[PDB]
Amino acid sequence: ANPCCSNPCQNRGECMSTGFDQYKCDCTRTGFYGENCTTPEFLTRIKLLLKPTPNTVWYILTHFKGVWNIVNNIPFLRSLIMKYVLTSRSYLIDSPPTYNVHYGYKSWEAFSNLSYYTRALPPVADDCPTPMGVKGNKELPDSKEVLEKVLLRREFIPDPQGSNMMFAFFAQHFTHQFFKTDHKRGPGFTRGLGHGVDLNHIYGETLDRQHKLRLFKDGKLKYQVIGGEVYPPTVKDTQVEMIYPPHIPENLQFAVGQEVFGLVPGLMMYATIWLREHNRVCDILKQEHPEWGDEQLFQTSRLILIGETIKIVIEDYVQHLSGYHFKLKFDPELLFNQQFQYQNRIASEFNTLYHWHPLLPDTFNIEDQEYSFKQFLYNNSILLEHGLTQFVESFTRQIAGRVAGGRNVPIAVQAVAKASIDQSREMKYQSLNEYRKRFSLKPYTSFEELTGEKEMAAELKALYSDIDVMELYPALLVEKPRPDAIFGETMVELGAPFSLKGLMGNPICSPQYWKPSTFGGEVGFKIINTASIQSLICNNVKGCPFTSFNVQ
Amino acid sequence: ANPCCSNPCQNRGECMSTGFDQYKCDCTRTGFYGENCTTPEFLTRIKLLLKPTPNTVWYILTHFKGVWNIVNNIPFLRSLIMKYVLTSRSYLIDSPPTYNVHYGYKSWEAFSNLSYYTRALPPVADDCPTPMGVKGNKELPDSKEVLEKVLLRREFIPDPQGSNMMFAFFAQHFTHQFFKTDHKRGPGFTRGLGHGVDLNHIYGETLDRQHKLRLFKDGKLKYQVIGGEVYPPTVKDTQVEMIYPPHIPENLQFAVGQEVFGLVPGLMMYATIWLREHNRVCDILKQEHPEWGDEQLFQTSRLILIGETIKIVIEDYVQHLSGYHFKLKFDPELLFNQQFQYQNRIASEFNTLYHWHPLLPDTFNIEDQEYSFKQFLYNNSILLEHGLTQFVESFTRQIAGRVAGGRNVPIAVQAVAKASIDQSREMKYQSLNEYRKRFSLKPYTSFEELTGEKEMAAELKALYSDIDVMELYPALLVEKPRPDAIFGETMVELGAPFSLKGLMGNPICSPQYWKPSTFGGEVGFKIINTASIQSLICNNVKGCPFTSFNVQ
Ligand SMILES: *[C@@H]1O[C@H](CO)[C@@H](O[C@@H]2O[C@H](CO)[C@@H](O)[C@H](O)[C@H]2NC(C)=O)[C@H](O)[C@H]1NC(C)=O
Ligand SMILES: *[C@@H]1O[C@H](CO)[C@@H](O[C@@H]2O[C@H](CO)[C@@H](O)[C@H](O)[C@H]2NC(C)=O)[C@H](O)[C@H]1NC(C)=O
Ligand SMILES: Cc1ccc(Nc2c(F)cccc2Cl)c(CC(=O)O)c1
Ligand SMILES: Cc1ccc(Nc2c(F)cccc2Cl)c(CC(=O)O)c1
Ligand SMILES: *[C@@H]1O[C@H](CO)[C@@H](O)[C@H](O)[C@H]1NC(C)=O
Ligand SMILES: *[C@@H]1O[C@H](CO)[C@@H](O)[C@H](O)[C@H]1NC(C)=O
Ligand SMILES: *[C@@H]1O[C@H](CO)[C@@H](O)[C@H](O)[C@H]1NC(C)=O
Ligand SMILES: *[C@@H]1O[C@H](CO)[C@@H](O)[C@H](O)[C@H]1NC(C)=O
Repeated sequence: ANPCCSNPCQNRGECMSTGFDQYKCDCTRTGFYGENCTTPEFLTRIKLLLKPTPNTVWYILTHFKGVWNIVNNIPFLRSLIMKYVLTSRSYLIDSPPTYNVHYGYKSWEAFSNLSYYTRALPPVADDCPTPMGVKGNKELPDSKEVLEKVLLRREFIPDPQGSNMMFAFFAQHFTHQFFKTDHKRGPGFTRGLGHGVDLNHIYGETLDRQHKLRLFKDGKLKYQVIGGEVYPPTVKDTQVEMIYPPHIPENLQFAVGQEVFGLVPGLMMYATIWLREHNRVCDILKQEHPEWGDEQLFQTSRLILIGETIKIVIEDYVQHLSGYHFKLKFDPELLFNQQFQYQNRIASEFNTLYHWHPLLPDTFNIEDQEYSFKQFLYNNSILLEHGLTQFVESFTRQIAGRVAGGRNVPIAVQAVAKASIDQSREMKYQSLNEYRKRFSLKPYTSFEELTGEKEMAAELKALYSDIDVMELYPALLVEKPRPDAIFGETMVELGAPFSLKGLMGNPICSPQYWKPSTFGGEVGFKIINTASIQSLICNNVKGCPFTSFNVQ
Repeated sequence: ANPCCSNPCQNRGECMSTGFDQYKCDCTRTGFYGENCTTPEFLTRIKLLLKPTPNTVWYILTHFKGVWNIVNNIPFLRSLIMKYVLTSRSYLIDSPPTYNVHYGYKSWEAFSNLSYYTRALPPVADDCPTPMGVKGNKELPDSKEVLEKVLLRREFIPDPQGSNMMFAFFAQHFTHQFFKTDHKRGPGFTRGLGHGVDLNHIYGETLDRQHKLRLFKDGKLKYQVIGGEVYPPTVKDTQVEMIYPPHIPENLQFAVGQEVFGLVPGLMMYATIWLREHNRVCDILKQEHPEWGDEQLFQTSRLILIGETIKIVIEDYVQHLSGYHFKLKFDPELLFNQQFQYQNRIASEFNTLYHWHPLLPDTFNIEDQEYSFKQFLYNNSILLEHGLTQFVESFTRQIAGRVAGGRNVPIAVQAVAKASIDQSREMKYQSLNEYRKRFSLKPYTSFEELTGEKEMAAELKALYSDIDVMELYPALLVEKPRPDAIFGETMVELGAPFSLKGLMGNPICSPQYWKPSTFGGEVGFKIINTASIQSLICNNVKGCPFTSFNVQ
């Protein structure tokens, strides 16, 4: 019924109904005009020829390594390029946010209600004839069939980029502070009202939860010592609610910021490391400020660990998966002379892109042991058995699975991979090509172009019939990977804008926050600016084991 | 004890303790250096000579009326000047926000907790020897003595700018959507979690309250017809909670967005006007969009009334009290090529500046009646008796009191004016001169310089002894007024940055929102851009009575 169901407006134009069977496109500041905003203005036509393809920019950044060696050592030039990286990506994000799962039009409810994930593209109207709008059949192909044919893992396909389990669990740990779906309300809702990197997975979402976790001495968080090693406190000691099976002994019920981090020892490993990092920073700040109280020591340490997290994510984590030879740089000053909104709203699609199920291995290999999913889940006894040192060394060695390329989703999490499909449909997501156009990508003309091969493409064509009906999430996992890369084009070109906007949109990156006094002086400021995944492990894990996000 | 108690850092430098009796100033991006950030850099020294005094800029804007007549009709030039107005003011505001009543240092608690008013200046630390830091005596002068000597009204002093009661009640009505002190928590807390112009005083703060107020037909709000006139619904009919004395008849207990607007008929008058405006806009939008449902009609009308509100505040309301001959302009496009944060956090100080107690008259003169405070309070029967038309005509005629100049606080509200003083001390406000310096003003060197006279100045000197101890709030009401103006310099130079930042910081002023489709097309967009305090009254009040923010 809705005349906008066909998504007629192009180039980020906005569609509005002007009757029961008529519409109008708002071409304001899109650079285009005409009925569907497809006729480019003069300046627009120029940029279309100048601006390079994303597979060209990716090529430049991931090749000419000898040239980048020169550029990386020229601070002026390095800053110039990183500046362009930050600005060009964040331009794709609406800020302040617009739509959510319940509003395909702008409204104060959509803006003000922080319980929603926001949406980069509006939901398909409920009164639309087809799930994608007007194209396709009355119902999308069976999600179980999509899963089994092109998603489920036959043989384990390792990541050619060499991403290890330190990378895998970091991603899971890091993103679970702003991906906290409120399953009581629905998949389009979140419990992470900070909508960013606030480290609530360490300190707790609520003030009540934070105080139960705090020692209230020297700004530190509560902890316990087991075998001479520092571990998180227990549920019994702090009364913070955690998610554990009833058969789990209460001395193994560790209490941390995020309630689900008891799920896997890999998450509990990072929770422990970050816990130690907080208290380490407390000691350092106390050395500098003996006149400071517990409260200021805590708050300043939290701001410092936020800085470290963003530092590490940009210069280690993102640096790895991007495959760039350009040396990425966390420098908030790069945006001080730029137009930039220091705010963020977590997008539903960003959460969907981050469903990296194929990343998981078939077994979790710690030391000489090889644990199954059943043995690994909710089993912190494994962590106490081997220790953090053995955990880091083992996870540094074990490679992770390739995400793009198809058929690499471990069958142990098939219900989870199917939920992504189902829930994406439940949230009325628009098609793959709609999202590609939204982020300046050309639509795929065939399933073969999408997969880069023949077999899976044929399988998908039997299911979806039309390429313009192809869903976003399963397309990410079967997409033709970039040359020896872990991802396809869609994953990176869509995800980077959400990521960098979330990282740089943090208030500590703003000019009034980004100064030594915010972090207790130059000493605390230096902790942020010299942070790395290696130094994080070195300072907090016994023996200072070598670590990295790739296998050696 | 705290080495920062003397507020040693100048030019918005930040003070940090480096020991029990030592400090360090963070001079980052202040334009100054040295121990106290008092030594100007070269570029800074230039601007100091170039940049004009606020009492000179005010002079230019409020004089040379013949010249402004030419400028106002040159769209390029008018836009250029309004641009500078918006940018130069908003630069004084920290955005994202920093301090609150409980944090004199930056912290994630201070940033993330929206229940706090933010603070333009940090509170004086609790372990400071004197209430202002180090200067003055152990305790500030008795607030009752300050009140009775230089604040309380002897003879009614009318506003020379001709501000009427339409202005007074507009101010009270308008500001009570973001000044909603949570008295359960303390004076530094707020219930207005939107921290801006969201019109929650019309639509309710919570979703539960909004749905009780809505008709769920044609996007409209519930209403009742009394004597052929449209008035708000009752508490009994809608079950929304309002604040009323137990003796108030339930047919007179009107239910509106703000729970306190039953307090005075002046507020209920505006609540009724805006209620009618929402339903009027619903009719217009329904005419254009018969295919729209109740929800979209409601949401779009709300965004439109938000636009009208900002439009009226800038071009009628602010236009009046500013005294400018320059024609102010609400144009979000003026900031599209500028650096600006589309966000806002309501400052405690802005609330304190807005305690315009001297504005109130001695009686509320409606038609041929003259009501006392006792008769006027909680008496909506007055509103039904005379009607909206008579209210508008009467309030347009009745002049309001001068705010600056001293001794004009009506004794009927002395308990409220005393509370303003006491709560300011409770929230540990810094001195008047500290806040003047914060907003680029020179400190007052004497009480005579502050008041511009002799008698009140002597009174204050006996109470405060030192000018550097003089409090902010009572200083506003006794300050030497600008020539034939309602305010002194401090009130305007401090308030204008808070005001304009809140208005333009609204998400509908952002480039992604500021387009016709957001407001249902050009017809709705036109409503915002042609809104005025007169058109608001003309469209919604029978007879289209003349109205204005000044007496005729
Ligand atoms: C914002 O800060 C206020 C003040 O600290 C918090 O209110 C306190 O909440 C605790 C519960 O954890 C109560 O025991 C205190 O009595 C409250 N104090 C006051 C003054 O009300 C509030 O919880 C914080 N809000 C958020 C969202 O964290
Ligand atoms: C944000 O939106 C959600 C969804 O509309 C609101 O949750 C609803 O709240 C009402 C109460 O007013 C309940 O009757 C519904 O069952 C809730 N729905 C869901 C899906 O949870 C929520 O209240 C909104 N948040 C705010 C702060 O207004
Ligand atoms: C779904 C997704 C997409 C891209 C990235 N990172 C990334 C990338 F893979 C290439 C260039 C820049 C960035 Cl920020 C990430 C990881 C991250 O930035 O948090 C996730
Ligand atoms: C305490 C206070 C100070 C200044 C103003 N308005 C105002 C003014 F009085 C002069 C110049 C610009 C502006 Cl925005 C106002 C009114 C307002 O904008 O809400 C209140
Ligand atoms: C705009 O799009 C509609 C539907 O997508 C199409 O039928 C029409 O031809 C288009 N108009 C143009 C391209 O001018
Ligand atoms: C948990 O891990 C330990 C190894 O430390 C193993 O012995 C035990 O069987 C595991 N528990 C389950 C339920 O698999
Ligand atoms: C800085 O301020 C302190 C206290 O206000 C003062 O004692 C000191 O002399 C100042 N230092 C300067 C102005 O260099
Ligand atoms: C309320 O106003 C009416 C006039 O409409 C007046 O007669 C009455 O006395 C007032 N009520 C009180 C309690 O003063």
